[PDB]
Amino acid sequence: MDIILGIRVQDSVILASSKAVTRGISVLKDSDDKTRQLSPHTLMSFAGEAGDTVQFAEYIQANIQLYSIREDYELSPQAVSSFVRQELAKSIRSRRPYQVNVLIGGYDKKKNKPELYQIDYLGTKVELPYGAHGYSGFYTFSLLDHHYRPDMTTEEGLDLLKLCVQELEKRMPMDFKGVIVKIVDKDGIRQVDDF
Amino acid sequence: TSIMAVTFKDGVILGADSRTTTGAYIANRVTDKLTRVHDKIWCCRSGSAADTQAIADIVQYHLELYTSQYGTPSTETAASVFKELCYENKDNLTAGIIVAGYDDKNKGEVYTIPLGGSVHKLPYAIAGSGSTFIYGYCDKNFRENMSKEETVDFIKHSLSQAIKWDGSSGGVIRMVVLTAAGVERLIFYPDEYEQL
Amino acid sequence: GSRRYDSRTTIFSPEGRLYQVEYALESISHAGTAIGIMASDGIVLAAERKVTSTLLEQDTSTEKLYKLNDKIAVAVAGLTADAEILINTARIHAQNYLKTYNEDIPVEILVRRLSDIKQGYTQHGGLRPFGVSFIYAGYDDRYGYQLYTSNPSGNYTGWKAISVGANTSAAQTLLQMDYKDDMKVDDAIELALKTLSKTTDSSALTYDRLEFATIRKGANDGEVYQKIFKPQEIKDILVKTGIT
Amino acid sequence: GYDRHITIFSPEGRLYQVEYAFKATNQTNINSLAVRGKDCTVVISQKKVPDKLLDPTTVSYIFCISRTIGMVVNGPIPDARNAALRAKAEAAEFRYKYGYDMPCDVLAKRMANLSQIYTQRAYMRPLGVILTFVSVDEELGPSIYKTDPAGYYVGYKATATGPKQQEITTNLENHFKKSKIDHINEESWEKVVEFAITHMIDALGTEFSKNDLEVGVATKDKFFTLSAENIEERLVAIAEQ
Amino acid sequence: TDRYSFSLTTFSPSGKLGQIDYALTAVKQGVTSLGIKATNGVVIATEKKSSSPLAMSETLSKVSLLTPDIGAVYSGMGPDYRVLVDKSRKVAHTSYKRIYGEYPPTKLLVSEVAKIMQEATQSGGVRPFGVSLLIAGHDEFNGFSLYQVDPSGSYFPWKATAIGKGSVAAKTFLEKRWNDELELEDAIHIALLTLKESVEGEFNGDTIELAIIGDENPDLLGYTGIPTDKGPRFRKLTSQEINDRLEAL
Amino acid sequence: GYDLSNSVFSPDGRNFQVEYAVKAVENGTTSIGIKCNDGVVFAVEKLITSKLLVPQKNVKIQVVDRHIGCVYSGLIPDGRHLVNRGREEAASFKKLYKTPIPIPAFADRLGQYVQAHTLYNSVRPFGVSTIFGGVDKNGAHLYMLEPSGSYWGYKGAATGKGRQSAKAELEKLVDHHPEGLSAREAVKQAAKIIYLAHEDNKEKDFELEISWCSLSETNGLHKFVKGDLLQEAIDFAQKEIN
Amino acid sequence: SDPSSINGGIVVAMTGKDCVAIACDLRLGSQSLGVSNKFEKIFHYGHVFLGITGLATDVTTLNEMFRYKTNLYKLKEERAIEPETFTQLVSSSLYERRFGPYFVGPVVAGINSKSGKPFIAGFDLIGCIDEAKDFIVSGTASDQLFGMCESLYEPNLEPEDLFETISQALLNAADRDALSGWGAVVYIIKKDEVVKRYLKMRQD
Amino acid sequence: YDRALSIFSPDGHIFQVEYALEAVKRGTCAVGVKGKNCVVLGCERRSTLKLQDTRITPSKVSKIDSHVVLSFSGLNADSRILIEKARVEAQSHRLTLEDPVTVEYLTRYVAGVQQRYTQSGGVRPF
Amino acid sequence: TTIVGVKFNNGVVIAADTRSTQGPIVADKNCAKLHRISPKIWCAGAGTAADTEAVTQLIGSNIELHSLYTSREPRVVSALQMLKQHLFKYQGHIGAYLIVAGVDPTGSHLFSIHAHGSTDVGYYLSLGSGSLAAMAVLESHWKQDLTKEEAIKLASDAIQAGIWNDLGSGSNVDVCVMEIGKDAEYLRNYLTPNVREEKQKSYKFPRGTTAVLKESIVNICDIQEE
Repeated sequence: MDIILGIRVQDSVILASSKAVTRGISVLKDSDDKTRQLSPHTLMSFAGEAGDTVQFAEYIQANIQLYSIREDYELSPQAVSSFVRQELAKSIRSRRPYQVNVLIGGYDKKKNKPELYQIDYLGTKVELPYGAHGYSGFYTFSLLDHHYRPDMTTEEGLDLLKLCVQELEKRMPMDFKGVIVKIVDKDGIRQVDDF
Repeated sequence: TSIMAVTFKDGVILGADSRTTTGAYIANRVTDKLTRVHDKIWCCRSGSAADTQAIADIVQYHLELYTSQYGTPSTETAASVFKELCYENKDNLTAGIIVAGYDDKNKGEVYTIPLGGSVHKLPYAIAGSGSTFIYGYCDKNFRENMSKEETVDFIKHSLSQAIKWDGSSGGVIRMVVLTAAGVERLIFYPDEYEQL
Repeated sequence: GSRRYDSRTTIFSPEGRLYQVEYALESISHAGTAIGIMASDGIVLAAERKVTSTLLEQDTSTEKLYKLNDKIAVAVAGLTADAEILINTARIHAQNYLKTYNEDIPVEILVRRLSDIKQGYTQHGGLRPFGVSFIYAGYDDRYGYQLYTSNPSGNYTGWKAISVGANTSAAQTLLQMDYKDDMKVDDAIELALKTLSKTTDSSALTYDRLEFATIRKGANDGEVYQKIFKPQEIKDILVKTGIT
Repeated sequence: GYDRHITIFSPEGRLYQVEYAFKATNQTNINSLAVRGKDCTVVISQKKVPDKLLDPTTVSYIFCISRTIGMVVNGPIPDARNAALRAKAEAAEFRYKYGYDMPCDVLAKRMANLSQIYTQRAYMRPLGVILTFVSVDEELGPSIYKTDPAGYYVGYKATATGPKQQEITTNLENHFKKSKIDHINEESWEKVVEFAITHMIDALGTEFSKNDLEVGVATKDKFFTLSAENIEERLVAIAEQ
Repeated sequence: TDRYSFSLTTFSPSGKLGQIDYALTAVKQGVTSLGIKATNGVVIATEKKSSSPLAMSETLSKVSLLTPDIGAVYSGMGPDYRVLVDKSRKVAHTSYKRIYGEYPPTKLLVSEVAKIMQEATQSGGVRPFGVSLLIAGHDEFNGFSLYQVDPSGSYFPWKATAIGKGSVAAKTFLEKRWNDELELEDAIHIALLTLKESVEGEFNGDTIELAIIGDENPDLLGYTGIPTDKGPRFRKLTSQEINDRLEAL
Repeated sequence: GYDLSNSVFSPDGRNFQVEYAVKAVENGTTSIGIKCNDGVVFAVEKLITSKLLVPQKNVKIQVVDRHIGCVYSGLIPDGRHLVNRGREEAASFKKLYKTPIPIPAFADRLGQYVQAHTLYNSVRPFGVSTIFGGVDKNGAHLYMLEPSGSYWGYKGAATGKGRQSAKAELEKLVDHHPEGLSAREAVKQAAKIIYLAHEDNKEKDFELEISWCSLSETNGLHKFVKGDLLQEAIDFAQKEIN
Repeated sequence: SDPSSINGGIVVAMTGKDCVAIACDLRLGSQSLGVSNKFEKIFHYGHVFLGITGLATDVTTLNEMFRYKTNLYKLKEERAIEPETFTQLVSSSLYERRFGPYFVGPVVAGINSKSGKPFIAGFDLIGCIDEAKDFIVSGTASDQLFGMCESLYEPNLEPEDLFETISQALLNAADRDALSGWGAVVYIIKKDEVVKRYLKMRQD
Repeated sequence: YDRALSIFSPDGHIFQVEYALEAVKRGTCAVGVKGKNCVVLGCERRSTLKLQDTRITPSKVSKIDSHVVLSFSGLNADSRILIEKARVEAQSHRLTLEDPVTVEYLTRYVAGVQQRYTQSGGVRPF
Repeated sequence: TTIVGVKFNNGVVIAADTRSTQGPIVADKNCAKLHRISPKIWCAGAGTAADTEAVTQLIGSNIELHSLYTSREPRVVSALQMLKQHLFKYQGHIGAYLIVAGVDPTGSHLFSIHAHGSTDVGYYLSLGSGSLAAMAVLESHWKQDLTKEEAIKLASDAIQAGIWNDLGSGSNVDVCVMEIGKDAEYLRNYLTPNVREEKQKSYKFPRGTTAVLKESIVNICDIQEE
């Protein structure tokens, strides 16, 4: 319902997004995405309140794409989060705040090293080894410093990600109906059905 | 505060009190309420200090431009500038203004303007907060078209009664005698009025 | 009234050709020589002033060389007055790119933006375009050193060696014979001075009438140092290359 | 082409459109004479009315722009009115935003700047009037500032305007040469009127009447005009000099 | 309606912007002015003229103060300087005294006024100001500087220059009279002597307008007991003072 | 050249376009304004071009406020635009200063408006002269406003084709009464000099219109002269010219 | 509750003599959760250093804003900005948003490099230019700092001593503050060289 | 500004449209030939000139969309304005309607840019 | 702070203090809050520091332009008017409390302004937090028409009673005496009532008393050389 997760390892970024949607008092969808590819090896996952998420995600998909096809250079994850942060900061002052927290995980080609940014719904980016948003991410943080190393492969961070999700079933008062995992690798962007 | 203006036989005399409070603390006790917006047609401020002073400049601004194109205004005209500005800023600003002037044709005149932007001509007008208290004295002791000596002491006694019952009034009693003859300023110190 | 004194300034000719742009190219030929040479370790920008006098202070002047941003400077050839507007537009645009992406502007983006303004003025408003030609020296990570010329119509073309302003043909022909891709910034400094001595706009070429600037990756850690040489540092290099 | 039809520069560097403005202010054939007294400034001007069916009282050229600052106009009366309206508006505005009435100096400068703007614009025609501003300021004394249609102004000891103004200059020049000071040493403002009338008769050769004269006097802290009755007292007083 | 947006200044087929060339003619019809930069001040000087003997020249200024440390002087049209001096003071405040709290550098101010020129040669309904300005000043980061503002919309720094009808002759005067070290006192004596040949009338200190951007005057500061602030570096010379420098020729 | 627009100008002081525009007014209808003691009496020659016309149902006299007569000659649409403008100005004065606009004040505003169109080439100058006056608090006044933007006080004025005849007899009217004449008597004199100014228009036929604003009769309100009074004026003028 | 105290953190600045030093913590979180120890608060333009406390969005938006302006100065003038004109500039650009005001406290710290003169200044909200030449304190634990700062300090220090004082003031304020205690950086700022020294700090 | 730079002619034309077509004639040659399985746009480059680096020099074929290419003839200053507007439009279609633009849609869009300035005054056509 | 102004015959004195407050927290020991509208028109600021400083700077520009158009010294009343209008269009949102004092060729004046746009006249005006306290001292010992020698002492004594009976005022008394015929004398630190008493210890330590994790040079004192 609000769960987006990030584990940056030493060759990829691992993003997870909720499959559940709840509008109103009921679950409308048990199977969904809350994440949209921006660039070939830049993935932006998004969550927050209803309908800020839908509209401002595609708004950003557009801007980032307009640039990267036109000039045929795929922006650094560094450049991308900065653009998203500029619209996020702008909007708090303006008439409509856009209620959305984004993990922008991308694979830098200009550094051949993954990068994971956390942008809070205010517009402040901060790069991290791993990241979360919401109250659900509060649960998960305390596993992350424990088991993470600065030598983690994709395989290690997928096995770490199993413990964190299983923590979520017990401790969160609500479900999330599993997660879509997408692994933002140097070869492309792949979806796996692991939890 | 207490202000008043009263017509009489040979002109109109405007009367005021130069106490100006903020809260319990009297901010200044020598701030005049008698404002020249035309050289023979003066006006009287009451209510909030800021709001009236600010409007009085606007109204002065358009009677400088009026006198220079159309020649000298009448008392009616000065008041009508005020009226129509306090109507368009009445849910924004508050005023008590007594506008009174000497014209040759019509002698002394007193108009009063509440904060809704109504104008009303009267033989005598009273405003301020002490106006209420001295209301009973004013219509009882006023005479229609009395000499100058009776008008000076009437406004003196009326404003001595205001200051006795309204403690936001005091400082001194000032007066402007607008007459055929010209502008003769008065001030009466506290020891003079206390007795009378 | 208003239509009476207008002559329809910006329109096509029967050839298709824009009167004001054709006229504009004439006025850039009045203005002095400016040459750009792209080495494999930098870009050399070398310009000979269109004014010189013994009473003219030329020792604080930087009337052709202006930095748009930390990695992109221009040399000017045309109207100094007209150029001033585009120079401060460029500074605003480069800083705007830095503000929004937190990344330095590539050379391609900045040149394209200025070009759009020049086209726009003949397209609408009846405005005269800017009668200037710039040579952009710029570094970016992606394409490395990039060299660009812009013309007053509002179009940009890449080069390796190029000259604008006075004596464009003469400078170009000498460059074709001498230019090599194995040239360094050292070699390019010597070539630029020699070319300006054969395309001189009076009967003498001097340090005090020379503006000179490089952008060199010889600064430590792969960083780029823009150096605009003072006329007495030009003088040092004038004796080095044997012009004097 | 259009270097004489609008306000653009010519090869000569001289704006022909602007020159034409000065070639229309002397075609109304009104002369003025303005002198600085020791306590006043007096300006007298022609008021030739050749008709029975024009009311002479309403034919005027002295307009009170402030209560202390008069303005006398030489040149066409449509442009006079527009320049008077604008000047009055500004003088009022100065009181409003600076807390004191506009000086003669600055009121002159303000109309001067607007005149330049009217010759900057190529569709706006400048106001073709020579404006003399007379006052007594308290920081400049008796003062005359004279603005012109281009947007140039300067202060003056005395000044004249009109086609025959060269003759007026001769009289004034002798007066201030002998006195060796920039004003008339006369301490009664009425006698500065009498003097002014005398030099007007000398310069132009014309014998004046009360209905050919119109007199404006700025004394200290007030501006008034003489009525034709009062001007007749002055004309009788020439005989008593 | 209005449809003036077609630039009055436009290219000619022989190159050059025709309208500003026309405007430069007007500068060489105007009065003569000159400026010499000393190593211990700057002097700027111009001639006062009058169209009437009853005009006062003490009510006539052609050297004006923009900021306490930067003065300006023109040659060209009277009206066009009159409007542009006010705009020069105004942009000096909006762009550096409300942003950086102080008077602008001499370099900064010159550039901004050249933009005002530039945009008066851009778009219809506006023809250039037909003046050239010498803007001498002092800033604390580059010392003394002398600039010349062109009706083109460009500027040039100089070591000494002149503008006006007698500019060409005057600059040849300054060429032998300038040196690497100069005194402000001797700079004044050169400037008056040169302007002697460019004045056809009187040569008194009442008709010769002189102003220095010398060094600070703490009697023009207007306050005391702040030692941090320095008084006006500019100081217009009264007529009597100018007469003393005429005897010092 | 210097005649293409109105902000071209010439060394001759002429502005060309404006002078040209007066020619429309000079070929306009005869209209007069008599300054009387108590008021003003306007009268206008109204040409009868056909028998098909409805008599006294077409007016060139429009009231401004309730006390200012205004009657104009030249181009009727253009003059109706100028009067339309001055009905707003009167309303504005009444809104702001709570008084019916004084006649000298009304003249000032109109003069500004007419000035504006001779200062710009993107709008066309006016080519009408209006004659307007009335009774206000400073007395009765009479003004005629030229399309140039010039006005004056007048003891008599006229405009149109028959202005020559009118003005000549207005001189004699001021020589009949140098101490001024009644508004009531001026009805019969307004009739007389329209009839004499119809000898410039004696290839044509006419309807006599008279309107007044006078303190003595209409109490400072502008009204039309009609009925038996109008017919008396006609009979008066008829005997004089016979 | 208030925007400033949600994101907190502290900044101390202290003059030496022919040196200055500014220090901050690297902690920056939302509510009680510390997010990062990978964001420092101190930025620099030419030789002036800026520490900025308070609301995070307006930290990072004013980072870019300050940067933007001092780019315009550097290129225009062809000289660096002076610490005293960086101050007026900081003040002006805070007071443009008078309404919906910024929710920070910029601290200006540098050495005017044309007298060798040490310079510090403070700010809160919309403006207010705080002249000191001792120390400037900022952040939500401005009270912890102000106490520590007055007592330790002695007029005039060498850079070597200045490192001990300014650090010691940050050290005990930061771990008696909930919103500081992850990381710290201390920049010793000479006019011949800048040594940046990461501090070890106990976990809060 | 609204003073005509496009005005009807007594020939039933506008002069500037005729002039515009001669401006394209002087431009470089672009050929388009479509197979049964491809489109091919091959174009003449002016890369004959020496001392030119063609990496950083504009191409004569610019992709507007993932499956929509655009080639041009005439002025090179004018063409870039059309290419930028076309791209912005393409991403708008993805935003509000989803899917990339059709080729036909882009054809109509570029045509509508030319159309606007043909009819309006104060503007010349490209 | 608190602001006293004393109008007398020879000039006007204006006095205010240097203690900066931000809430019950004392932000600064010393920081002057006497501002200059003009060289000869000194004001001082009370209430919020940033709302006084920001508008003396802004009208400070306007009045300078006004001076350069008249080529004469600005009037006092000009400054008041510029402020009145500016405060009024926000509807008393700006919290400027200024006492505007000045000499000019018209003579000495003293006025005050309140945040809302109210302007008062006087021979002694007082404003700010310690208004109440400063006023008390004044009204016993004052007579109309005094010398500057008498007044500077009198002004000063009143700001003291703001220090010892109000906490919003404190530290050194700064004074500007604007005389007729002279430049204005900013006699900063006329009175220092109190300083900080010297402690018995230095808390200077050897190196290593601070714990260090690493160090590394970062320079911007050069833009990198070749």
